[PDB]
Amino acid sequence: MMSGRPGRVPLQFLPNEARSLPPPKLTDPRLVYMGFLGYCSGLIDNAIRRRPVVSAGLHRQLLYVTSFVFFGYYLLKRQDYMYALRDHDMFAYVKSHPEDFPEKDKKTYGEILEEFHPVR
Amino acid sequence: LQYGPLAFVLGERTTRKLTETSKVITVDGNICSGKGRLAREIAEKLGLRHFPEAGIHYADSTTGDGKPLDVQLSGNCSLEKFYDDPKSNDGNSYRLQSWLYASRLLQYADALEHLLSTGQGVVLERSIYSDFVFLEAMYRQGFIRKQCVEHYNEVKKVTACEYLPPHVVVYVDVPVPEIQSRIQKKGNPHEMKITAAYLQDIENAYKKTFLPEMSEKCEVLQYSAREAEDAEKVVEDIEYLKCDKGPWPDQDDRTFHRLRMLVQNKLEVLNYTTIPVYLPEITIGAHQSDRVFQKFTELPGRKYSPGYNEDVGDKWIWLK
Amino acid sequence: MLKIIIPTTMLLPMTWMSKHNMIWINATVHSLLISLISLSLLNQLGENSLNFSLTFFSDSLSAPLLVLTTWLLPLMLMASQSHLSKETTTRKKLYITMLILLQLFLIMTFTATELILFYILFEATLVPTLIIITRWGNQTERLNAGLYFLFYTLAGSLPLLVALVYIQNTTGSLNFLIIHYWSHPLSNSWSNIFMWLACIMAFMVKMPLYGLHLWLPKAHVEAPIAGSMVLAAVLLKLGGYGMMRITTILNPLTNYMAYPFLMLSMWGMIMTSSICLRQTDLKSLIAYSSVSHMALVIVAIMIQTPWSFMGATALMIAHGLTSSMLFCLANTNYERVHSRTMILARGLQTLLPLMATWWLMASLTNLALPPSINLIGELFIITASFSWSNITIILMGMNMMITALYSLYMLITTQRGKYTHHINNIKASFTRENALMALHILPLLLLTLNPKMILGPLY
Amino acid sequence: IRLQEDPDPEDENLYEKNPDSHGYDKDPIVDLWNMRVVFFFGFSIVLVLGSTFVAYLPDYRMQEWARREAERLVKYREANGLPLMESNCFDPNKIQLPE
Amino acid sequence: MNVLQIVRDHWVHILVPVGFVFGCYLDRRSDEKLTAFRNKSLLFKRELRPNEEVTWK
Amino acid sequence: DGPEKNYEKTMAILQIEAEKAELRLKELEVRRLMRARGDGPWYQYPTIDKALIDHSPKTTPDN
Amino acid sequence: MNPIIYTTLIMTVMSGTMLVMISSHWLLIWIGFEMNLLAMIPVLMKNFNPRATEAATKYFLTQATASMMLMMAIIINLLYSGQWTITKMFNPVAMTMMTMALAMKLGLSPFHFWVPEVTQGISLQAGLLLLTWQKLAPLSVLCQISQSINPNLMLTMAMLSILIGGWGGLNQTQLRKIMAYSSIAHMGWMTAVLPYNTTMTILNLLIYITMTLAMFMLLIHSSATTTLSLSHTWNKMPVITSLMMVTLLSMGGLPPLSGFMPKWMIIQEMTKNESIIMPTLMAMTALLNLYFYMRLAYSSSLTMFPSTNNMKMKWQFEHTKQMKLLPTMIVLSTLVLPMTPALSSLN
Amino acid sequence: KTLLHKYSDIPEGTECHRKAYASTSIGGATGLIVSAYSIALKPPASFLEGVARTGRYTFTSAAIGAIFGLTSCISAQVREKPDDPLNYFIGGCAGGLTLGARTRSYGIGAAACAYMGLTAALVKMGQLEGWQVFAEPKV
Amino acid sequence: RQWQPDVEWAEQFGGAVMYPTKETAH
Ligand SMILES: CCCCCCCCCCCCCCCCCC(=O)OC[C@H](COP(=O)(O)OCCN)OC(=O)CCCCCCCCCCCCCCCCC
Ligand SMILES: CCCCCCCCCCCCCCCCCC(=O)OC[C@H](COP(=O)(O)OCCN)OC(=O)CCCCCCCCCCCCCCCCC
Ligand SMILES: CCCCCCCCCCCCCCCCCC(=O)O[C@@H](COC(=O)CCCCCCCCCCCCCCC)COP(=O)(O)OC[C@H](O)CO
Ligand SMILES: Nc1nc2c(ncn2[C@@H]2O[C@H](COP(=O)(O)OP(=O)(O)OP(=O)(O)O)[C@@H](O)[C@H]2O)c(=O)[nH]1
Repeated sequence: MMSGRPGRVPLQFLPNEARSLPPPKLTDPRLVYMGFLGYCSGLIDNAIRRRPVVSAGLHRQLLYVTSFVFFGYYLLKRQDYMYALRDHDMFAYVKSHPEDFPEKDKKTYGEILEEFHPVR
Repeated sequence: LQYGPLAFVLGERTTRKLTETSKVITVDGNICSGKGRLAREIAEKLGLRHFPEAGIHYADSTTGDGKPLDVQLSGNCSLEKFYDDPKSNDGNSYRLQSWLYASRLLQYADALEHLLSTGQGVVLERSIYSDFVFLEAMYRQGFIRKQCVEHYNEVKKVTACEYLPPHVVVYVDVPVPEIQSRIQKKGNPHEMKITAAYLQDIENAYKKTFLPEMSEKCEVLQYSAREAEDAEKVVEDIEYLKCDKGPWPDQDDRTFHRLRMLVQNKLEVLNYTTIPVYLPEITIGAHQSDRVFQKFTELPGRKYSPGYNEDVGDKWIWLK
Repeated sequence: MLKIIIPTTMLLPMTWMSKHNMIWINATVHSLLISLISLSLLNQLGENSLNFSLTFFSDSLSAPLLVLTTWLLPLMLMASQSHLSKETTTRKKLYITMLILLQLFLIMTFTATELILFYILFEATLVPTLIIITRWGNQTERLNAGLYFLFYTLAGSLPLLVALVYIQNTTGSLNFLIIHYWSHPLSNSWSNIFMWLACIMAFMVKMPLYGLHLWLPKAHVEAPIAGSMVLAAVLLKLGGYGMMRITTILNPLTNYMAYPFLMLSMWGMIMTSSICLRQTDLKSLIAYSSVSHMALVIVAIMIQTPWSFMGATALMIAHGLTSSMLFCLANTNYERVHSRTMILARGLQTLLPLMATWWLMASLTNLALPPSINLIGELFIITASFSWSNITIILMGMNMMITALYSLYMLITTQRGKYTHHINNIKASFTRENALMALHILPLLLLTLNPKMILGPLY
Repeated sequence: IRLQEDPDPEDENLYEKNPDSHGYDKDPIVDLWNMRVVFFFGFSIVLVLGSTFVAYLPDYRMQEWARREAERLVKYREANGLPLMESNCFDPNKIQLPE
Repeated sequence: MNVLQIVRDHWVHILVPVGFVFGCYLDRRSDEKLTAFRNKSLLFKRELRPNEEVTWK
Repeated sequence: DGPEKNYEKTMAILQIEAEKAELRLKELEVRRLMRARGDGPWYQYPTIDKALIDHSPKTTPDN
Repeated sequence: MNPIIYTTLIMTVMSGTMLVMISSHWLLIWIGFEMNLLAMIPVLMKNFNPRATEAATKYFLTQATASMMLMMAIIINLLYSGQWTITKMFNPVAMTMMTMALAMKLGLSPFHFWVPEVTQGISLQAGLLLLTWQKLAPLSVLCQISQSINPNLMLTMAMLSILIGGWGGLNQTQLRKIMAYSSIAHMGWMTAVLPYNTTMTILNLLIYITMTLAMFMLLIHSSATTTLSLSHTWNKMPVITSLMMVTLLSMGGLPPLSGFMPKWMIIQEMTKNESIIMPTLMAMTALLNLYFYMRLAYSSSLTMFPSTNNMKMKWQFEHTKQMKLLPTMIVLSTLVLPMTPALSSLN
Repeated sequence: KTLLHKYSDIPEGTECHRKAYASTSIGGATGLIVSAYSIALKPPASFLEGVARTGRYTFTSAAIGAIFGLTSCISAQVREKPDDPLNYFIGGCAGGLTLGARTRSYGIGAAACAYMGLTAALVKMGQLEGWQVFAEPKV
Repeated sequence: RQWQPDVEWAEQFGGAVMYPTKETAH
């Protein structure tokens, strides 16, 4: 579609002007779910290797939560950027094209003739 | 580290360690032929690693303490039971042979693994290439059903094809009456009752099939009882070959690295042994298998991976 | 809202990290506690639904089903700790995990504010039930039964997915409040019929009506006790909840398109109840009875009348609780006899005196004997249907007539009569089974005093 | 013998070991405790006070407030003599019906 | 009183309660974002109390 | 709590849903509109830059 | 094959696909395709069994034919426009020509006939590479030239992909053949949305990729290639068969599992594009994938197939593989639906 | 799709002979395509039965195409209801009966009547309402 | 105990194809 917009420098995961957005807060519900994913990999990691699941290599699953959270964090800022970008130039277009977006008339329900179907 | 691909890349080869004392010599013969005895002097007189005959609990010996686990937990078969009723309906005869074939197949890998990682030759009793002689003999008197045979060599070609045949094999030639004399002296009541046919049936399956067929992929030298006890003479003979025949003296480090990949993976070496063809003697139902496996799991040490069993005293589990 | 969801999911680590033998105890402690908290949710305001956030809301219809599901949760644990005692701890924990994960999805589904959100866990409920039916089911045909149950609903649910996303791209959001306020008269264009068909058939499959009901007998019979109740006491009601929410944008198309379903349902209940009259399997007989009662709801919802909606919810709770009890009845005598044939174990009242009483009041509730909520549900539907058309009472009443025969047929065949001589393993009934039975029947009579609680949003 | 399997285990009677068995599990002491849990947090906590909770729930559906507005409305309505409740709901005077 | 063990086998009893305690917290946190029309609907909008500042929390 | 909390909170819920609903309908229309006309920021399919043109005099006058 | 030689062969294979995705010149696009082919054959021939030789020969013939066919699409486009740049091409016949050319590489239409057979002949690890990495390069070209595609031509390819791909799966025993048939079915799902919006073609790509690793190197972990062989794995490691079944339903697309996210998003796009009949058939045929999916789940873990007394050895020993990236592969491939709005990152 | 255009250009329930010719051409072309495939994937060991195989497939497909052509057109002609989808429905089942006759099995024919007897209604439903199966990229 | 698959069920899924025929018989 955000495939050829003017200014898109290629292979740039997080363009600089995206920094003008509120960064995701450190305990974001999406983010903690991403952290939950890192943990959930940890338990089953000991399962395949036949280790005492929850109490097995506290370092191994600790890294998983940290790794998922950090990669989750940037993935969120990029996600917030695209949605913000999608909405931004959306609004710039609709001002640029008033003719294609007429303001529909203001009529209350009193004058609208909506036919009524009884249930009988 | 192991022979993982990083090790081979960084310089770990196989042809460097192996030397003239790197053979897979097998001591083989008839029942109670003193082959286990003859294997020992060859081991001590050549500085050559010995492997005792693979029993039912040989796999048990490799793992854990090596204490022979319960027959229910390891084997579902007893050789002494096979003596009592060789044609028993529970399929003890074939279950014995199939388990025995697996144990010596594991033994063959352990011999190759040690030799390929140390360069020292290996001597073992009744290599897996000679295991069929019992099954053929056990099939002669109908100790097993006809359907056991094709399953056995089905496992053979899907496994034993990769494992190459030994450098030189030694045979202890013993006539049937001589065994019919010795097994009286042993005294264990289960080994009085082997029929002369069974001692005969292993004998001809040796002479007409075992020795000649595989003589073209390794030198075969026969020894009788008098020649068997002459440890000095036989050891001199084993040194007096150039080992022409056999797939050993032509490969390079490429195959040895690949060979040590399969052999080191103790699951892979016998992965094909649990072949999914179903027959009454070897197939165990879900309820029995699940109960036994749960019984196996609740045992100490086997609850988790090795080095991960807190019951035996594996400290630092939260760090390992 | 979250005061019920988090405690439910937080219960999952508890079962997984509990002691070896306390799993049944600790799970039962807080499953009852969750129902208590859910019981606080049962309060409803005048007309505005009790709205919590964009993600979750509840109305006078969702709350009675919510408390029913949480109230159910202890009962499977109570009813399951007899055929799973001789199982490894991990499988028991895995089993318990399935129910509470299932029970979590039901809470999420009923409280969902967006139709798509309603839709996602509408299908998600099947994954735990499929595991329960197949793995821990005690039979052979459970494999085919699981396939039948899974594929039938999927064959109906996927067209709903295309339908729901079409509403999204045409009318913006699918939030239940916004879809209700911005409802528009659905036209009679030949596409709108297929629009109507897709939005309805999904709930039709998991609300067994005549023809699309063959998964129920094999699913109910083959599933274990816990799987049978959950699939018969809450799962069938998932279709019911779907309609009350989704026919907001199906009028006046529902006025004309209702006929083929009404005809299949009203005739189907007579046929299905007739099957009950000559069933050889006790569980199958209870299963087919669920078809008849649910088919009665089908007419109720599709009529789209205030009285019909009120009785729809009334029968909705009553049938689920009663069918759960009857499945407990069939389960309680099954392992004693280790078979499902009804005539195998006759004269159980002489040997077990209390089970005669429990099975007796179970029959009366399924009889729609007044003033049990089943009667309020059925009687309300009769009047609503009668106003719709005068003839339907002939079909409507005849169902009650047939319902009397087969409901008592199990009572006479099993409870009364001569005890069969050869059986000698029938032991005195465990107090757990007796307690579980009273756990079911007693709240039903307690609900008799306050029908307004379970009448629904139309009240 | 087809497969090496186990015979179907005999259904153990919980009563024959401990005649005071409660059918909840095998071990007696927890069984007696399971009694306490199911009945306490079942009948006692949930059924008794739960019933009182729902019975004494505050005004639901505004069933009584609607009444209290009714009599003050009707008493006003017949006080003036005008019809008791209009057949029309949205006053037609402000309705701007098309043509 | 075996306390080293009674907690080990009965620490599961606290998770669900704090879950409910936790559950109210998000319940009483998410509503804050939903403030918007606080004392703004003309049906309920009315003069503030002299000391109280927020009609419904 | 009081019905005021539920009343005002539900009004906020409605306000959020109404704004979201109208934006999605605008999304479908704008995406259709600027896909066809193309005088919009996205959907600008790649072209070839004029920078990669040799403007220096060639070996032949007619160029 | 020497590990250093094996590493280089894989190194060029990934670079060839990397070269395709980064080339703005049609000639270079071909270069990446051919040198990817040039090093794909030896990997399939690593085992060196007569089945592998048959598998490699079949794979080379079809891929070489597609690549040579791809030239006229380049040459014809050259002929009528004189543009080597990879953009919207300017000839319906050239557009039509390459569409078959790239399709044969992906194997969606009857072109798909090589896909199952080649996988059966060669080892599990090689099949994993073929079914996952060797699908990025042909898809990459279609993403760039999506604006020029005839909608009817490509949609027909997608339907028959999931139709036959789903349909033949019911009659497969060897797990490798099921995976290829599932791969063909998943091939159509992404390509169906490809003309409409490329973003979720990529979204379907990563997600479908995640299962295919999670499936294969679980199967590699099991060291099983036959349904009966997979059935026996419950005795050795029941936990693996449990995670086997979770991905099996996720690959089916049942909510709330990850595999439902692609299909759901795909249905949403074509519904926006007024195409509502088209998604409905693909959803209806999606259950066809679920059937043999369920059959393996029935055989693997949900039921308990009989085992063999020789399985007792496997209990004593342990696995030596390190199954890299396995723990995060399943988790990322089973529960990621709540993080669905992250698909905008692909845009 | 000029060959397909022949059927659409002729008004429903008018010039039945042209509609039958247009319909049977569609069936013959479709039968030819599938027959050529069947020859390809399944080797016709001898050529004489190879042409026999494509003879059978084309004859069946043309028969279904033709019979649907008449039944759909005459029903609209007889009942003077061209827009009615049932016109195709009976025609759809009519083709199903012919397939059953060609395969000589009542079950196959009965199932054929149900299945593309229905789809005959659907395709006409699409023509009337404006359903598009291969929608052009719109958004 | 609950029913579990046996050699009948195993051989049902064993072979070249679960849906065999004369052509696939060989
Ligand atoms: C979305 C719907 C659901 C989808 C998933 C459904 C999954 C099940 C579906 C059915 C699967 C088939 C039938 C059952 C197969 C069982 C497979 C198996 O291997 O079972 C036996 C095995 C034995 O267990 P074992 O390996 O010895 O490990 C024990 C724990 N150490 O058992 C195991 O190996 C299982 C081990 C499980 C270990 C769980 C550990 C949980 C830890 C939780 C920690 C919580 C922390 C909370 C913290 C709160 C405060 C922050
Ligand atoms: C309004 C305009 C149109 C008006 C005319 C009506 C439509 C066209 C005519 C009807 C077309 C559909 C009916 C079926 C035609 C093909 C029949 C056929 O191939 O029969 C042979 C065979 C079935 O027999 P078999 O299973 O081989 O058993 C005998 C073995 N010795 O076949 C097979 O074995 C393979 C399975 C059947 C062939 C594949 C499917 C063919 C139909 C696909 C859809 C065609 C749609 C045509 C109309 C729209 C497009 C123009
Ligand atoms: C197992 C078979 C199915 C079981 C029963 C399920 C219910 C039966 C009906 C199934 C309908 C599925 C498709 C419905 C999707 C939503 C429909 C919708 O919202 O209405 C549209 C209805 O439009 C359709 O064409 C919808 C599909 C109609 C039926 C054709 C496909 C469905 C039947 C075949 C597929 C399913 C059968 C199984 C195949 C194996 C409105 O669009 P429109 O056509 O009005 O668009 C504007 C303008 O008029 C032109 O576009
Ligand atoms: N089926 C089978 N039986 C074996 C195998 N190896 C040994 N046996 C049996 O093991 C028993 C005793 O081993 P033998 O080697 O015959 O006798 P021994 O007393 O151990 O003495 P040695 O022959 O010197 O080892 C006999 O019943 C053999 O048949 C084998 O590979 N397969």
